[PDB]
Amino acid sequence: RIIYDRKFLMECRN
Amino acid sequence: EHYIKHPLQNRWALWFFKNDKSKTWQANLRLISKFDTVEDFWALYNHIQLSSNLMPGCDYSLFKDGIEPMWEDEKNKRGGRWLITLNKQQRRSDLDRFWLETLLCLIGESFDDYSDDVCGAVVNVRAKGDKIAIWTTECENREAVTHIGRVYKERLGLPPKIVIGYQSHADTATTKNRFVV
Ligand SMILES: C[n+]1cn([C@@H]2O[C@H](COP(=O)(O)OP(=O)(O)OP(=O)(O)O)[C@@H](O)[C@H]2O)c2cc(N)[nH]c(=O)c21
Repeated sequence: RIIYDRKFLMECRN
Repeated sequence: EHYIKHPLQNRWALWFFKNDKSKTWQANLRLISKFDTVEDFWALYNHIQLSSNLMPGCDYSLFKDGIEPMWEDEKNKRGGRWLITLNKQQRRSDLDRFWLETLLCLIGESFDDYSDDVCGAVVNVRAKGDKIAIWTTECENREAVTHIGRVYKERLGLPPKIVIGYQSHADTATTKNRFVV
């Protein structure tokens, strides 16, 4: 089950 | 890992709705794009309008690939929606922030086991007041629907004074709340 943290996903935006 | 995209649990499809009264509701629903990685999500999001900027009468929907963003779909017809109603001040302060948070809750599978109960989410841009909703698959799954509302509310950072309702699509298509959080 692939879960991602909000903070991880935000860090990827650029 | 220096070169592999970050895979998502699901492939997601982003849909756009623009009202055209000469067409059936369904026909106004256009697939923008599908993605299944974090990198591919941001690529799409970064190039499309903020909801706060859409003409009134437009929607975005983000749904699991294979689930059409409409009541009629098998995965939707026994389902319902957690609904956030925004006033006109919130278009400025909260709409795009809430919509992105909702996107991140979906693609990140933020509701533990019950993320499988999630169908997708929709943002309605309306002159009378904008709405954001998360659609779940079965309005009878009390624990699923209820865990989703709870975590979602936390994620949006809504204060205890605000109460959001869950409405079944059966009722909406014929609206009372089956649950609130
Ligand atoms: C989510 N939805 C909306 N609609 C049509 O769109 C009408 C407007 O619904 P909607 O965009 O969700 O919300 P609105 O703020 O525009 O209008 P409202 O006064 O009905 O709350 C609704 O009454 C239906 O005729 C639909 C028609 C369908 N056949 N299947 C849908 O899933 C569906």
